[PDB]
Amino acid sequence: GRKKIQIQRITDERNRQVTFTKRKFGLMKKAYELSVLCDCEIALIIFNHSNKLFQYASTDMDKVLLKYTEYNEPHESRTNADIIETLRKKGFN
Amino acid sequence: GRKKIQIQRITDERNRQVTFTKRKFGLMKKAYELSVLCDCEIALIIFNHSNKLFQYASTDMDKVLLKYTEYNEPHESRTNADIIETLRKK
DNA sequence: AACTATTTATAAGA
DNA sequence: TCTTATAAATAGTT
Repeated sequence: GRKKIQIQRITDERNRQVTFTKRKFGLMKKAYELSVLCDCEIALIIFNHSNKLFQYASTDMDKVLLKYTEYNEPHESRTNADIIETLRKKGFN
Repeated sequence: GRKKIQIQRITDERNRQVTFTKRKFGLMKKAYELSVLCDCEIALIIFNHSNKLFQYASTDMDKVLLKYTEYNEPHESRTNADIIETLRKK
């Protein structure tokens, strides 16, 4: 963008809202591209800072959530901590 | 990337898994960033081509899913077809 | 398992 | 909303 920003909470409410709208779309777009390219079924659930709900599902949210409940095998599970750990360990590329 | 690619299913089993691994991480990194910048809680559930599960949540998947089931109000709900439509305008 | 040039995303502007 | 300069992700090659 016009300037480099640090990843930390945006304190200006107006800025936070504009950024949320733009970046939410960008995330759904990336989910869309991954689902099509790699034949993935994806659900994304977002609650904003006011706990308003925003959702996306490649095809069918109920289908994915149900598959999730039925899953009975160990699987990759990531949190923000894990992402940050990947970034600490990973090269600059 | 070195070249623009069409958004269509990759049939190269190998290219598919390579692309899957990198873009999965890219999506989760963008989720992380949105969660911090805008003070949001985010969950991602992915079943790959083999129906294997991969999940992310900013803090706690259990919490997000519980709150989702409780949610009563109308809210935005998008699918692939909606995104494709938005992209027609560009 | 890495690098790099390019496409794509987006921060600040309009 | 958009546009547009600039940052970030990633396709292809290694």
